[PDB]
Amino acid sequence: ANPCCSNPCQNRGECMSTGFDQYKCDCTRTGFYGENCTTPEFLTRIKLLLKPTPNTVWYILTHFKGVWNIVNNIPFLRSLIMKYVLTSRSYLIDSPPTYNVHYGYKSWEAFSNLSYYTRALPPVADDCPTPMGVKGNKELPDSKEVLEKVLLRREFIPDPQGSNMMFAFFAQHFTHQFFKTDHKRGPGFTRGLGHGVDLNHIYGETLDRQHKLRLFKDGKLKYQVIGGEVYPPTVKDTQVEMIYPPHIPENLQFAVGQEVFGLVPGLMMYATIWLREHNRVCDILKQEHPEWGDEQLFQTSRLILIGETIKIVIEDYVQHLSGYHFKLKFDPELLFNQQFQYQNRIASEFNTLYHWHPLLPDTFNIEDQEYSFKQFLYNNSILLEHGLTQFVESFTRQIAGRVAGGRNVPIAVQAVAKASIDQSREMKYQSLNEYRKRFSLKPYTSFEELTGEKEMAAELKALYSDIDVMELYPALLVEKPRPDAIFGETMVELGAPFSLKGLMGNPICSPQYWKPSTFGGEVGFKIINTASIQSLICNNVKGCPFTSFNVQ
Amino acid sequence: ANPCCSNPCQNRGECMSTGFDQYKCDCTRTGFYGENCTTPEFLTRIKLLLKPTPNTVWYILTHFKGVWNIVNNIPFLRSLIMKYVLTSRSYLIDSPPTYNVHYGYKSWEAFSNLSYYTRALPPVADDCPTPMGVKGNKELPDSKEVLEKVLLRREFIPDPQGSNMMFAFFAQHFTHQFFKTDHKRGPGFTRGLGHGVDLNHIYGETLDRQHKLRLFKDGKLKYQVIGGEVYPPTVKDTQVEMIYPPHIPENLQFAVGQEVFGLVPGLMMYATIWLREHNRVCDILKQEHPEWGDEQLFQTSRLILIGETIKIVIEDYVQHLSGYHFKLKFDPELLFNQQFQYQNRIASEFNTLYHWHPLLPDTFNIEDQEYSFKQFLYNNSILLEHGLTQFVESFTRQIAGRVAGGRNVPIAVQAVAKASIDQSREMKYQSLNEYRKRFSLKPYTSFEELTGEKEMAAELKALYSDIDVMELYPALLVEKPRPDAIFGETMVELGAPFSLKGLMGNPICSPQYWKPSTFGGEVGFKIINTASIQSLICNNVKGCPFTSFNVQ
Ligand SMILES: *[C@@H]1O[C@H](CO)[C@@H](O[C@@H]2O[C@H](CO)[C@@H](O)[C@H](O)[C@H]2NC(C)=O)[C@H](O)[C@H]1NC(C)=O
Ligand SMILES: *[C@@H]1O[C@H](CO)[C@@H](O[C@@H]2O[C@H](CO)[C@@H](O)[C@H](O)[C@H]2NC(C)=O)[C@H](O)[C@H]1NC(C)=O
Ligand SMILES: Cc1ccc(Nc2c(F)cccc2Cl)c(CC(=O)O)c1
Ligand SMILES: Cc1ccc(Nc2c(F)cccc2Cl)c(CC(=O)O)c1
Ligand SMILES: *[C@@H]1O[C@H](CO)[C@@H](O)[C@H](O)[C@H]1NC(C)=O
Ligand SMILES: *[C@@H]1O[C@H](CO)[C@@H](O)[C@H](O)[C@H]1NC(C)=O
Ligand SMILES: *[C@@H]1O[C@H](CO)[C@@H](O)[C@H](O)[C@H]1NC(C)=O
Ligand SMILES: *[C@@H]1O[C@H](CO)[C@@H](O)[C@H](O)[C@H]1NC(C)=O
Repeated sequence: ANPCCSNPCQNRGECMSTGFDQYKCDCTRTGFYGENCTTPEFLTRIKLLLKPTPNTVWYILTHFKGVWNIVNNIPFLRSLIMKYVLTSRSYLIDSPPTYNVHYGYKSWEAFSNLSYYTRALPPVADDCPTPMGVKGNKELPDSKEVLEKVLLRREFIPDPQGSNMMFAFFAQHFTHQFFKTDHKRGPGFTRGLGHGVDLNHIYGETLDRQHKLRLFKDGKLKYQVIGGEVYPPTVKDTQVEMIYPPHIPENLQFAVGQEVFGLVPGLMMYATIWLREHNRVCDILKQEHPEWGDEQLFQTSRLILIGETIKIVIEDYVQHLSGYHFKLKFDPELLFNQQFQYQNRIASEFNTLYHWHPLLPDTFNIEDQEYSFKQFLYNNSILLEHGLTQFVESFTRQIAGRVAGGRNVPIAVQAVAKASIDQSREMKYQSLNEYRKRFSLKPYTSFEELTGEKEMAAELKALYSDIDVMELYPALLVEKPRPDAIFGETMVELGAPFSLKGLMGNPICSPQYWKPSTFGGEVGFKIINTASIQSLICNNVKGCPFTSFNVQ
Repeated sequence: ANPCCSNPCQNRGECMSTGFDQYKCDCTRTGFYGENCTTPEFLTRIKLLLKPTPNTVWYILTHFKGVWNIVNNIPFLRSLIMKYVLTSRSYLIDSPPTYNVHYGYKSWEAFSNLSYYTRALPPVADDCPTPMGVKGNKELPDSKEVLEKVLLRREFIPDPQGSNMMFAFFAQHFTHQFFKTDHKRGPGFTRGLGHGVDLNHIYGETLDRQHKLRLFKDGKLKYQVIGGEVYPPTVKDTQVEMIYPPHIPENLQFAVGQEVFGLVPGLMMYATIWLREHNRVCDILKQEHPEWGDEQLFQTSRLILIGETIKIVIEDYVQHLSGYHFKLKFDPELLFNQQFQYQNRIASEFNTLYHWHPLLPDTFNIEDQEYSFKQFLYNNSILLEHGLTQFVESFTRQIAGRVAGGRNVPIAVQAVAKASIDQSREMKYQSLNEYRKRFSLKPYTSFEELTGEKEMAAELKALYSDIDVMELYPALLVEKPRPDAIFGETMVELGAPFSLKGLMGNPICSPQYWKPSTFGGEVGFKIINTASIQSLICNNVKGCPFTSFNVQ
């Protein structure tokens, strides 16, 4: 019924109904005009020829390594390029946010209600004839069939980029502070009202939860010592609610910021490391400020660990998966002379892109042991058995699975991979090509172009019939990977804008926050600016084991 | 004890303790250096000579009326000047926000907790020897003595700018959507979690309250017809909670967005006007969009009334009290090529500046009646008796009191004016001169310089002894007024940055929102851009009575 169901407006134009069977496109500041905003203005036509393809920019950044060696050592030039990286990506994000799962039009409810994930593209109207709008059949192909044919893992396909389990669990740990779906309300809702990197997975979402976790001495968080090693406190000691099976002994019920981090020892490993990092920073700040109280020591340490997290994510984590030879740089000053909104709203699609199920291995290999999913889940006894040192060394060695390329989703999490499909449909997501156009990508003309091969493409064509009906999430996992890369084009070109906007949109990156006094002086400021995944492990894990996000 | 108690850092430098009796100033991006950030850099020294005094800029804007007549009709030039107005003011505001009543240092608690008013200046630390830091005596002068000597009204002093009661009640009505002190928590807390112009005083703060107020037909709000006139619904009919004395008849207990607007008929008058405006806009939008449902009609009308509100505040309301001959302009496009944060956090100080107690008259003169405070309070029967038309005509005629100049606080509200003083001390406000310096003003060197006279100045000197101890709030009401103006310099130079930042910081002023489709097309967009305090009254009040923010 809705005349906008066909998504007629192009180039980020906005569609509005002007009757029961008529519409109008708002071409304001899109650079285009005409009925569907497809006729480019003069300046627009120029940029279309100048601006390079994303597979060209990716090529430049991931090749000419000898040239980048020169550029990386020229601070002026390095800053110039990183500046362009930050600005060009964040331009794709609406800020302040617009739509959510319940509003395909702008409204104060959509803006003000922080319980929603926001949406980069509006939901398909409920009164639309087809799930994608007007194209396709009355119902999308069976999600179980999509899963089994092109998603489920036959043989384990390792990541050619060499991403290890330190990378895998970091991603899971890091993103679970702003991906906290409120399953009581629905998949389009979140419990992470900070909508960013606030480290609530360490300190707790609520003030009540934070105080139960705090020692209230020297700004530190509560902890316990087991075998001479520092571990998180227990549920019994702090009364913070955690998610554990009833058969789990209460001395193994560790209490941390995020309630689900008891799920896997890999998450509990990072929770422990970050816990130690907080208290380490407390000691350092106390050395500098003996006149400071517990409260200021805590708050300043939290701001410092936020800085470290963003530092590490940009210069280690993102640096790895991007495959760039350009040396990425966390420098908030790069945006001080730029137009930039220091705010963020977590997008539903960003959460969907981050469903990296194929990343998981078939077994979790710690030391000489090889644990199954059943043995690994909710089993912190494994962590106490081997220790953090053995955990880091083992996870540094074990490679992770390739995400793009198809058929690499471990069958142990098939219900989870199917939920992504189902829930994406439940949230009325628009098609793959709609999202590609939204982020300046050309639509795929065939399933073969999408997969880069023949077999899976044929399988998908039997299911979806039309390429313009192809869903976003399963397309990410079967997409033709970039040359020896872990991802396809869609994953990176869509995800980077959400990521960098979330990282740089943090208030500590703003000019009034980004100064030594915010972090207790130059000493605390230096902790942020010299942070790395290696130094994080070195300072907090016994023996200072070598670590990295790739296998050696 | 705290080495920062003397507020040693100048030019918005930040003070940090480096020991029990030592400090360090963070001079980052202040334009100054040295121990106290008092030594100007070269570029800074230039601007100091170039940049004009606020009492000179005010002079230019409020004089040379013949010249402004030419400028106002040159769209390029008018836009250029309004641009500078918006940018130069908003630069004084920290955005994202920093301090609150409980944090004199930056912290994630201070940033993330929206229940706090933010603070333009940090509170004086609790372990400071004197209430202002180090200067003055152990305790500030008795607030009752300050009140009775230089604040309380002897003879009614009318506003020379001709501000009427339409202005007074507009101010009270308008500001009570973001000044909603949570008295359960303390004076530094707020219930207005939107921290801006969201019109929650019309639509309710919570979703539960909004749905009780809505008709769920044609996007409209519930209403009742009394004597052929449209008035708000009752508490009994809608079950929304309002604040009323137990003796108030339930047919007179009107239910509106703000729970306190039953307090005075002046507020209920505006609540009724805006209620009618929402339903009027619903009719217009329904005419254009018969295919729209109740929800979209409601949401779009709300965004439109938000636009009208900002439009009226800038071009009628602010236009009046500013005294400018320059024609102010609400144009979000003026900031599209500028650096600006589309966000806002309501400052405690802005609330304190807005305690315009001297504005109130001695009686509320409606038609041929003259009501006392006792008769006027909680008496909506007055509103039904005379009607909206008579209210508008009467309030347009009745002049309001001068705010600056001293001794004009009506004794009927002395308990409220005393509370303003006491709560300011409770929230540990810094001195008047500290806040003047914060907003680029020179400190007052004497009480005579502050008041511009002799008698009140002597009174204050006996109470405060030192000018550097003089409090902010009572200083506003006794300050030497600008020539034939309602305010002194401090009130305007401090308030204008808070005001304009809140208005333009609204998400509908952002480039992604500021387009016709957001407001249902050009017809709705036109409503915002042609809104005025007169058109608001003309469209919604029978007879289209003349109205204005000044007496005729
Ligand atoms: C914002 O800060 C206020 C003040 O600290 C918090 O209110 C306190 O909440 C605790 C519960 O954890 C109560 O025991 C205190 O009595 C409250 N104090 C006051 C003054 O009300 C509030 O919880 C914080 N809000 C958020 C969202 O964290
Ligand atoms: C944000 O939106 C959600 C969804 O509309 C609101 O949750 C609803 O709240 C009402 C109460 O007013 C309940 O009757 C519904 O069952 C809730 N729905 C869901 C899906 O949870 C929520 O209240 C909104 N948040 C705010 C702060 O207004
Ligand atoms: C779904 C997704 C997409 C891209 C990235 N990172 C990334 C990338 F893979 C290439 C260039 C820049 C960035 Cl920020 C990430 C990881 C991250 O930035 O948090 C996730
Ligand atoms: C305490 C206070 C100070 C200044 C103003 N308005 C105002 C003014 F009085 C002069 C110049 C610009 C502006 Cl925005 C106002 C009114 C307002 O904008 O809400 C209140
Ligand atoms: C705009 O799009 C509609 C539907 O997508 C199409 O039928 C029409 O031809 C288009 N108009 C143009 C391209 O001018
Ligand atoms: C948990 O891990 C330990 C190894 O430390 C193993 O012995 C035990 O069987 C595991 N528990 C389950 C339920 O698999
Ligand atoms: C800085 O301020 C302190 C206290 O206000 C003062 O004692 C000191 O002399 C100042 N230092 C300067 C102005 O260099
Ligand atoms: C309320 O106003 C009416 C006039 O409409 C007046 O007669 C009455 O006395 C007032 N009520 C009180 C309690 O003063």
